[PDB]
Amino acid sequence: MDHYLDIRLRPDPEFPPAQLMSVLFGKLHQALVAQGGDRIGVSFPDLDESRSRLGERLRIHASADDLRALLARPWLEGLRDHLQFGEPAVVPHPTPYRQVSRVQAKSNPERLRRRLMRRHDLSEEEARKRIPDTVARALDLPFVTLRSQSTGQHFRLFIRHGPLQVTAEEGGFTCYGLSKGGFVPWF
Amino acid sequence: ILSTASVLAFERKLDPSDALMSAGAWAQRDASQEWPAVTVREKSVQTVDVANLPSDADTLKVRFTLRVLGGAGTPSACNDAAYRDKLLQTVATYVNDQGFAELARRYAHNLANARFLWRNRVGAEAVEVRINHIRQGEVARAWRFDALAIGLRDFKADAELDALAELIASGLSGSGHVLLEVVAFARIGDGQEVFPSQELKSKTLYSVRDAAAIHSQKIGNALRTIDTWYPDEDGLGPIAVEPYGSVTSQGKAYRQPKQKLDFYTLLDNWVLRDEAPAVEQQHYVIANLIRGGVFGEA
Amino acid sequence: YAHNLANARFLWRNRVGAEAVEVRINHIRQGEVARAWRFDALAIGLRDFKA
Repeated sequence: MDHYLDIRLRPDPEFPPAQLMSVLFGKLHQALVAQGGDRIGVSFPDLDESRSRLGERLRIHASADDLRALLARPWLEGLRDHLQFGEPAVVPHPTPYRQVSRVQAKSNPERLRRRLMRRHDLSEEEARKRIPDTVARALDLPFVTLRSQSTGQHFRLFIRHGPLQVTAEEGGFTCYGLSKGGFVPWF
Repeated sequence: ILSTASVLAFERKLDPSDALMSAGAWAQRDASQEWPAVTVREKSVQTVDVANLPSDADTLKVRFTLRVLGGAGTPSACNDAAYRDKLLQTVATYVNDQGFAELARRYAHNLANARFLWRNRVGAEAVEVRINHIRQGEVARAWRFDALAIGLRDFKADAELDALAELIASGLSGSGHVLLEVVAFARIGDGQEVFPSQELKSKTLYSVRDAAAIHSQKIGNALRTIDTWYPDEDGLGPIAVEPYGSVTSQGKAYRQPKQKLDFYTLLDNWVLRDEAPAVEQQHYVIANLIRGGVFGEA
Repeated sequence: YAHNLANARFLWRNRVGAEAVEVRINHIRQGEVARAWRFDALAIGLRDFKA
């Protein structure tokens, strides 16, 4: 947790930087499943909240032993074109801590209608009148578009930074690097 | 006065074919004969076209045929005969200084790594490219390369990389026919979704005959991505050789006309004021000559 | 006029970088070929009108 590694997106004359990090964020998700462990954190140093811009720099926080196996995994092959990596250096001592959360949205009224068919056996018109089409949730927050091996449906995963606190909380991390109760340094 | 001709069309050398795709498995690529091709199917999400590999497949099967014709200094449609003549000896002195040595080597780098798999190389952990030289109907000499060793930013040197140098430069000089069949194999994943060329149901994916394929001009742009003499700031990599250095990914066009490094002024300066540009700067000029254009005075 | 039939100049840009071009010229009298002419276009240049 004390060590951090900085990743910045080398600009591409063929892809926008938004498409490059979606590959990067999907590849780091597969790192946590195969390697294991719930102590790998992520942060966005250049997160501009004015227009929900993710920026061009990605920061990963983990321990020294976990980061050594992170770079030793051959997932860096095929991604050295678009990125360069620094060194697993330590975080500064006066760094306030903030949390991250994966906030999903109920954007599809039809999907929730298909959910309640197998639980209450309601009709198509019954679900339409009970749940209208205005229940869709629009989030003005940064997000990533990915694809999974288990489910081929493309999903938009919103990434949100929480309030900046004065201390960190001991907690685990999700497979995407998001926090289920943990905190990451901010600098 | 030797002014620029009104029409200055140049033929397109380095002809690429329509790069079809097919699905297969790794460690079976030696039998590259009869894999079934990925077919574009219709799915509802608004309805858009989607291309997916079958369950028992994780690599691509991009095939296309490349031709090196030569005579890039000869314009097909030139308004002025005297201005046509000056471009003929101007590129003739360029051949005498170097026999297309650097251009063919950087053309070899494009043909070595599978950069022409735009989306299918970024998410691939293992890419292999098979190159065959077909003469008279038989493979005169074959190649087996790897896109991982040859990076897309740095231009390294290899003995087998130099093997394509004398083959391409001989064709570009105009000493004989060069026919190369390029076969690619990139491990994008089991059933991973692929982005082929998209046609214009909001979005339509391209196909030729019950098989997904890539446009000829789509393969060509990656093969022209050798321009590194542009004013590279922010760590940008090689760009496609275009007039006025335009790249639409960033939305900004490098090699601005206000300075003396675009294709139009450098070619004009070479043949009108008759002072040669730099060796590094003139490498970009003939690179636009080989690809052709609709150049000329308006 | 025979040379322009001999080399495939009517393949305007379909022969500019062709490895080998062969032209077959037949003669029809009563719906059946009488004399068949076979040439090779690469040997017959577009600038020399030989015999």
